[PDB]
Amino acid sequence: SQLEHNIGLSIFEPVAKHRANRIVCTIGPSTQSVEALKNLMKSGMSVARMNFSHGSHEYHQTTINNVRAAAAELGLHIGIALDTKGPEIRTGLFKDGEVSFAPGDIVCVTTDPAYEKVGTKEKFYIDYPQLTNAVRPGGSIYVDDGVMTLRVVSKEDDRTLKCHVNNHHRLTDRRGINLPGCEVDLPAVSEKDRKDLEFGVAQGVDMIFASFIRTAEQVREVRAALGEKGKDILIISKIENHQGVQNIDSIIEASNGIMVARGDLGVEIPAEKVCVAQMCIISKCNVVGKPVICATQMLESMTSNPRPTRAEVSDVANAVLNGADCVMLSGETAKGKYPNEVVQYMARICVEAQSATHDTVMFNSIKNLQKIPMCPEEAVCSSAVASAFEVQAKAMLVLSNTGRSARLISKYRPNCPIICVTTRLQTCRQLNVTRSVVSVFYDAAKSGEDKDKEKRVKLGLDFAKKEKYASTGDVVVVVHADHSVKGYPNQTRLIYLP
Amino acid sequence: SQLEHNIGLSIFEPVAKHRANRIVCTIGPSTQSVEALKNLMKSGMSVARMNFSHGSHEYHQTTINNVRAAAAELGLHIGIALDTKGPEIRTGLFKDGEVSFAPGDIVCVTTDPAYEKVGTKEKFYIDYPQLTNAVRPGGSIYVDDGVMTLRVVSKEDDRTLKCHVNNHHRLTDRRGINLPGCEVDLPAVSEKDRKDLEFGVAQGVDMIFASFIRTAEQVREVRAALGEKGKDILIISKIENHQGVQNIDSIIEASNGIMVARGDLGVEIPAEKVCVAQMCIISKCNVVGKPVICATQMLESMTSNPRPTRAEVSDVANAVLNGADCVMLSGETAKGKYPNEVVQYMARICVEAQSATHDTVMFNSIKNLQKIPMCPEEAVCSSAVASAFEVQAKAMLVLSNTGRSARLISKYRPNCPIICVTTRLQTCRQLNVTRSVVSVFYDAAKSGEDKDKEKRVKLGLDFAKKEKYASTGDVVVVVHADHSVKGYPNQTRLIYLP
Amino acid sequence: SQLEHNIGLSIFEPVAKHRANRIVCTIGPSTQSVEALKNLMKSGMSVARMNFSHGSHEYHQTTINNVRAAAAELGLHIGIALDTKGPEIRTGLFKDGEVSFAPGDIVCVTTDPAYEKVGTKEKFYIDYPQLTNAVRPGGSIYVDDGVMTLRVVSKEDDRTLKCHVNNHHRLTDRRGINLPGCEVDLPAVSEKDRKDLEFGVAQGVDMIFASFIRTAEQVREVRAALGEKGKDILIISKIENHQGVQNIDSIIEASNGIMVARGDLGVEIPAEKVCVAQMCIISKCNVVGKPVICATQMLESMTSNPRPTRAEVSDVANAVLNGADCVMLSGETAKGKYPNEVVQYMARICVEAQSATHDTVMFNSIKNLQKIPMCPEEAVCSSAVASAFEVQAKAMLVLSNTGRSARLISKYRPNCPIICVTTRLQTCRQLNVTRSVVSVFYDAAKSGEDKDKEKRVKLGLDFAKKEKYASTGDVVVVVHADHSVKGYPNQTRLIYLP
Amino acid sequence: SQLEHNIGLSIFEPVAKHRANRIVCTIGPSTQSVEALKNLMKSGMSVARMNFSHGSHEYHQTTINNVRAAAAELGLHIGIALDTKGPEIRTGLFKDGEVSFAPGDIVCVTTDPAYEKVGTKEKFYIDYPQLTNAVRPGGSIYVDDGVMTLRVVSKEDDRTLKCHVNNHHRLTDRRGINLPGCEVDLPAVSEKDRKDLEFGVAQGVDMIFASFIRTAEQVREVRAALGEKGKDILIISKIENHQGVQNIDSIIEASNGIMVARGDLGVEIPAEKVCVAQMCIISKCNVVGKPVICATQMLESMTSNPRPTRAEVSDVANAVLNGADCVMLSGETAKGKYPNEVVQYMARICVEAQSATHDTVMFNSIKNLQKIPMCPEEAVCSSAVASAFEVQAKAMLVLSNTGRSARLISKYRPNCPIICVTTRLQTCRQLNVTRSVVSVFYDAAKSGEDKDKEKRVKLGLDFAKKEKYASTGDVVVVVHADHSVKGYPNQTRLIYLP
Ligand SMILES: O=P(O)(O)OC[C@H]1O[C@@](CO)(OP(=O)(O)O)[C@@H](O)[C@@H]1O
Ligand SMILES: O=P(O)(O)OC[C@H]1O[C@@](CO)(OP(=O)(O)O)[C@@H](O)[C@@H]1O
Ligand SMILES: [K+]
Ligand SMILES: [K+]
Ligand SMILES: [K+]
Ligand SMILES: [K+]
Ligand SMILES: [Mg+2]
Ligand SMILES: [Mg+2]
Ligand SMILES: [Mg+2]
Ligand SMILES: [Mg+2]
Repeated sequence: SQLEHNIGLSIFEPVAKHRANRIVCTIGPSTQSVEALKNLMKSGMSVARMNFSHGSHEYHQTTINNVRAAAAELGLHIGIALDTKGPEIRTGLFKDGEVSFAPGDIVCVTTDPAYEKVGTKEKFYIDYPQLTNAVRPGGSIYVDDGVMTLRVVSKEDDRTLKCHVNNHHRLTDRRGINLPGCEVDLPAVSEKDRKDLEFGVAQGVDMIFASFIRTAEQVREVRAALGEKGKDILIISKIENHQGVQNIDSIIEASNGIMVARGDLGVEIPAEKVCVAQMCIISKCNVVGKPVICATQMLESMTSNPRPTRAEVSDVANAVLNGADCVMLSGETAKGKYPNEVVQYMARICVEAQSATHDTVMFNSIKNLQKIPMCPEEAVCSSAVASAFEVQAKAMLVLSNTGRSARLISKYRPNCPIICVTTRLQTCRQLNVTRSVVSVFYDAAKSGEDKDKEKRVKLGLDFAKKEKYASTGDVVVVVHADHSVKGYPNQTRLIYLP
Repeated sequence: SQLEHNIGLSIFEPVAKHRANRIVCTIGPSTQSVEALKNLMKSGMSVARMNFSHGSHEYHQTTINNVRAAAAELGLHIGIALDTKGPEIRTGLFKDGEVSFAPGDIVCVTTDPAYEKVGTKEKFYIDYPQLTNAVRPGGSIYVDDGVMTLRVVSKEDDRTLKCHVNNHHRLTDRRGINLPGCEVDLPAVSEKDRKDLEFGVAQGVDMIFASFIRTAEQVREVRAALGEKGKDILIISKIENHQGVQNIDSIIEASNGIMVARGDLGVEIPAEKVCVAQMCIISKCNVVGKPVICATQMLESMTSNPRPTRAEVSDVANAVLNGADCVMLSGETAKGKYPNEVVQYMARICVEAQSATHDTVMFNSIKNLQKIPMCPEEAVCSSAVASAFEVQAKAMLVLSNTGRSARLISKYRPNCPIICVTTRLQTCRQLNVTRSVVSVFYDAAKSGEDKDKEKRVKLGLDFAKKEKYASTGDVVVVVHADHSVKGYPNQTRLIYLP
Repeated sequence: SQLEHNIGLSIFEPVAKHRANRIVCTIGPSTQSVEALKNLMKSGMSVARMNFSHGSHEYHQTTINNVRAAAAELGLHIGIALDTKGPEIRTGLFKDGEVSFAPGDIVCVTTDPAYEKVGTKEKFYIDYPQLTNAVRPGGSIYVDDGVMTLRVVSKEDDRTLKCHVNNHHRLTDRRGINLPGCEVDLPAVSEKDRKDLEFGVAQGVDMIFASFIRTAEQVREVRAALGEKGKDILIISKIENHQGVQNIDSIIEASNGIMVARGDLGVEIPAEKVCVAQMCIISKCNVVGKPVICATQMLESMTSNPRPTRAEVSDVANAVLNGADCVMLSGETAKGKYPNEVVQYMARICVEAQSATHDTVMFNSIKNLQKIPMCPEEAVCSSAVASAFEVQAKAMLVLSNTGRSARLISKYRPNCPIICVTTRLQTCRQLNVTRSVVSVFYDAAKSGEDKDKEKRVKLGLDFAKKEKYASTGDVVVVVHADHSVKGYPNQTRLIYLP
Repeated sequence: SQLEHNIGLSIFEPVAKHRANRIVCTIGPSTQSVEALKNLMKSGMSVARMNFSHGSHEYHQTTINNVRAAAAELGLHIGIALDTKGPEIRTGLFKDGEVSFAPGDIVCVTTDPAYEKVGTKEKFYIDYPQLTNAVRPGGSIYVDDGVMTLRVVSKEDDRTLKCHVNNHHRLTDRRGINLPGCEVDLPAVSEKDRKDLEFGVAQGVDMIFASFIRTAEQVREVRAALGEKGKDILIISKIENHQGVQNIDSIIEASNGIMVARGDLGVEIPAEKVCVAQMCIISKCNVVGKPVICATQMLESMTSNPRPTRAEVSDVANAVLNGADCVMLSGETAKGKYPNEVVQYMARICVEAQSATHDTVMFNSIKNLQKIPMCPEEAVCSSAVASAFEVQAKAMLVLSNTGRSARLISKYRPNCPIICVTTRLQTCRQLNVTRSVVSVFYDAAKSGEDKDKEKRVKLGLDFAKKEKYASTGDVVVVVHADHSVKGYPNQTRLIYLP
């Protein structure tokens, strides 16, 4: 039982030497330089997130170029993620850059763009033109991470609502607006999003973090916007409203993976329900073996402080225990004072949680929920993980070209690294969102077809030695096809390192 | 499996009506007035914590008086806890009252009291005489609640260590010292702590939260200081350093309950290991059936902000899922801007976590770790809880004078309220740290001795109906003694409410 | 696991002192005398079976009278069971008392009663008048425990079939006939059966063993034949054909209990399938808590030998491990040379199997299959058994008037005796088919109403002492109602023997 | 749970097509002819047992020759087992060649060889010199295969016990003696046994069933007698008394396999304890993965009767459910009237029991008791079986030259056939005692060394198709070494049949 496992835990034992979970960092002013990015990589960053809520294409081009230069210097494969603006709603600007409200202040909010730059305490702009269709008298408008609420007193006209301010707040330029419980009808892919996604494809990004995904059909709209040239780019659907949570099964089935986007989610639904959504979404992703990312305010106070709070450490550890492949940083790295330190903390917390995880509970719970008969490659991958447990293997090695076989091994949650030898650089980069996987690139154009697998297996066993995963005489579990079969792995071998 | 449980969770279903977990609030300038306390109680405070690290006896007397007046006004039984200052190691003073250090600075730290009042960049005093035995070259000394760290380079003589400063910091007079991982030998009760415990006994406090408990012998020393007149006051031992963690079994044995005191703990041991200590300590307390409180920075940002961060919500939910009876607020209620709202959030999060808990998993895991044969009262209590699950009882009812039988039922983690009819007001107050229990006072001097239990059972069943735990025709599981057994309950009955 | 349990088994440990399983003995020439019956009772007989396939009412009256006299002498409550003839088919008599057949012998079998007494190798009688409707050319007639088969060559006329003998056999008077795979349409209650059952009621038998039960509706026909005066007599349905096995669920629901009647069953279905039927039927009875009896050839060779074969010992042990309440003897006691010894062997084997049974596997497997919410009396009885395990109780004590509460405790398979204090002698007798139960009669007409349960509880605790189940200072789990509730037990107490 | 499994069984569903368990038949006058042996083989005999307790070398040579001629005619590989006479204690002779005893008779038993030829009612000889050390006053001596029992009253001098006769019996010359529960010290190999083992080695028998193995040292003595030329012959140790049971772990360790020799065992230990020994020994053999045979009186009544009793059917089914690889026939085939029919019944019962077995329960229970880390070949074999369950493979295929890898796969109890391609005919014959395995011989002298395994794999897959284990498009799990590893299999593959 979990209780019996817990009472045997020790703070005095050595922790795992090899970190299984992965860290996604948002790039901004703190971290955009090649130097900064190198230090982030050294600190533990596996994926660079570009937040296309802000910044021009030129700004994000700099991010892309600098990430690639930093990664090339260090010899790493680092994923690059494009996080869409999506159907965001924001206020306009304010006369002065700031305005302050007390409870009972009556304020008009207008969709009329004449007011965009000249917001005051009496009247200001919101950039959602169908506002007065979406929110009725008696309804509420959440402003600025849901910190301030307005009650809609009346509809003055088609462009204007008269509102009652519920609480003290200092409102600044371009804050987020949420309208939970309203019929908000904005596209998953705006014209702006479409241009962003075409930019991502042109520049060869590895994955999209698609904002406010509500339905499977919206996932398909993102995939269509990516086009023929973008068909291998991962779509990670961000779940950040009620309808996304409701439609989670069909969204998971359509997507390559999921982000629990807790910022918007915890304004769209009652903040205390986010914990239940998180547990449920992560476990549903684990069961089907798709990567899942926990996001938002995980180490928030380290934006200004050199150490995290006790709740923040707990939050990161528990996301890992819940079963998340990745954990994410936003403002902590984009604009924080301690971007290297926050990533180093997050990496130490991941490792402690990984080391406090029962070896085989996930393996058995996940396997017990699969339909029998399995496909042969899934019978091979699940039984390979079982054999790694039985022999206490220090590493597994899998040949994967698309990533599929590495993700299938990772699904069964081994307690050792999964070295993936792959023939595609993009697979190297995309496998950064999958727990345990460490990628090695085999250039088949340069080195030959390797039909009998020997070159790639040697490359991975040499990597295992070099990286100090294992040494001579250790057993490694090696998964790939035999000499005939094409398209999937049908074979598992146990090999002693030479 | 936990995985299978998680994938079946819904954010859409109604949550439990009756909150099982309990909230400890620290009282301070935000909360000391009778009116503030009434609001805190309405918001969900069960125990008022006085932090005797600060404030005079006169200040805390006001808290005591105000808590009792507020509780009497609302007809509630509210626990009052005295949290001791405890032992401390501090620096001496510094010339000009401040000194600034930079990384790489080499500083001698001395236990020679000649240097107590004249610390410089070169050399300063620490008031712990065993320092050069406690910490070895290569070890660390932390200064100012962990903010500056020194590495010990060498021992110069039996009173002097040469140290390497790790980071920029400015020290002022008499800053706190922690010796992480080191065996420190300081009395359990200071002369200050004695006067404070004498005050607590005289004023009739319900429990002591005893700081920095390192051994079972220290618990016994606190117990001896409380003396004959304080023999019924609970001792809740605060685990704050590696010794407390290492000696946890014997400490739990000597104590009435445990606090996981994460503030000091996460300075004494690596911050990332606090999660592991927490899980281990909570589960150990569950297994023996003693109350355990999770403390410190749970909803910290609500000191200033009207909503918590996403990490904070998850910290509270996970402390409840871990198995904690109580969660605690410190500066959030003592000095924060939103003391009622923070308690209300904490209550709503507890309820969500409770509603997400698998009914019978804790019950079974706890029961499976008990030594067989049980004592008769524990067999009775554990089988009473089993019967509550089998019939879907809406409440249980137990007669307990000392609290012991109520805690024994709570140990088995029913999913319904445990109504405890007691003949002692202090037992009502003390049972506030125990999950699920709601107390009703039976005045035996007023109503008679009730040898056949019937008056007390009637009071309990009337209370269940009035407080809307159950109505006519519902089953309640009722635990007490038969007509001849004394000293413990040997009987369980299923009764339909008339 | 069972495997892990098995490898820990020892032949060198003491066995259980108190036998839980019960033995049903068939009475005949070996055992009908008062003396013989006393020795059978001393040896371990709990139920005397009268086989109404043979013998007149006067013969069976002698059995009834002699059982009662023997039981009165020894102060025992012994059940008396009436096992119906039912829809049996038999041959007639043969010229000489015997005839011998070789394979290929052509023989006519006739329904014409003119041939009843004068059977020869050429032609003989079968007492089923619709024979030539039931079995077609190409069909098979099984004769004499299915030892000899005839292929039906042709229908000579409405009274006569011409048959081909398949194997060597010596046929004697009045052997059984089976027609598996035929539509045989005989009543569950013939006119003969009706008179037998009215005799059973008039003479106060405890239970009917109803032969060849095919459907629930047939169980209801037996209950109707028993009439107003027979409404409390147990009906134990014997499962001995294909259709009985098919309809097992509805038959179990209609009956008080089941016998796996393996003699006919293993001719009606392929003999090797009987093992599967047995396991399935016994487990289905366990799940609903109705008594189940394993019958036929369990110790067959002891009919003539003073020791059983290795297969026979195994058979008895495995019936007990399968979960059977009772095991039965037929010819072994009815007509055997060693009736006392065979019962003594059967009792020793029962005890060894009981002692090799994992304490709690049955309890947990049975409980896990029950629907929640339970009725209160079933929550009480199941949790009482759990408390007996937790305290290692040496006995349980239940007040039961109908038997229902004793059977409900026995359903959960405690490892200690269940002392049942009952107000009806017939309940004492009927509880002999329920595992673990030992009955004590409380005569309420003589001793008083005992509303507060104290007289009956004292009677049972005194019995526990006298019979050496427990002694002073041992804990007993005592189940009955509190002072108000009527109709079922709502209370469990743990009591130390005074 | 087993309970839940049982309630879902149906007698109506089709049974397994391929029988997993194996049948050992004793050869005698009923079965010795080539034609009788061919029929036995067609009926399901896998191993022919020669009982060297009777018959000359010339007699057993005929069996050997006839078994080989019959097997060659049918193209089968049939194991030949030599079952030793073993050690024995006997009485001396009696005057007039017989003496009759009655209960209460007092008889002196002596180890003084003066009395060897002149035993009387007063005094007779037993040929075991340590008798007065082995058995103590109050102990028992059994005479004539347990039929008469004496209680030892007192020791008269160092060679004489005074005994009390318990039952009527007539002794003739040199009857067997058993000393139940007593430590007996007799050589493992008699001078007779030596000549018999020499004959077995010279004639090329596949296994020895070694009688009355009491210790591991005795197994080693048998192994040493077989010598260099018999080093590949299996030793199956027969457990026949309490010493064998007590020392079972070390005996299993020294042996190739175990027989539960229930005839002698149930004379040496109480008959009712044989069930407990059987379960324990079978499970212990399963856990280490060595073959275990259940023996003696399994279908005894079929010596004379054309159908078995109900107890006999259940004994066979339960030996299979217990986990036995093999079941054995003795007098049923050696001297019975229905040798083919008894083997055919035994096969049909095995198949029913197999079909009633929960697929994966044995697999999981066995795997969970193995010490971790496993050796690589055992991880490979156990994960191969796991993959067979996950894909519902219809067969497995293993290359094994010694038999070791085939036994290792069988240890994990797949539900399908295990095709073993071997390069040794003796390995084909020896694998007949191992559940599920069907052997095919690869002639490496004829077809080549097959370093890359391809010829052997082809032979195995062609065999699967031809014997209708699997057809085109079915998955088969294939276990052997990769192209460089020698000494053991390190590789498993899932292959679709072409
Ligand atoms: O790229 P994915 O879908 O993971 O499939 C990879 C698998 O396919 C195979 C066989 O086709 O690749 P490869 O041809 O590159 O050797 C296996 O060896 C390998 O394990
Ligand atoms: O006869 P059954 O149906 O078992 O019911 C017996 C139960 O009913 C009660 C209460 O009605 O009997 P009683 O009145 O004889 O005391 C319980 O005490 C007893 O356990
Ligand atoms: K965004
Ligand atoms: K304090
Ligand atoms: K009958
Ligand atoms: K022999
Ligand atoms: Mg968002
Ligand atoms: Mg502290
Ligand atoms: Mg019958
Ligand atoms: Mg023998």
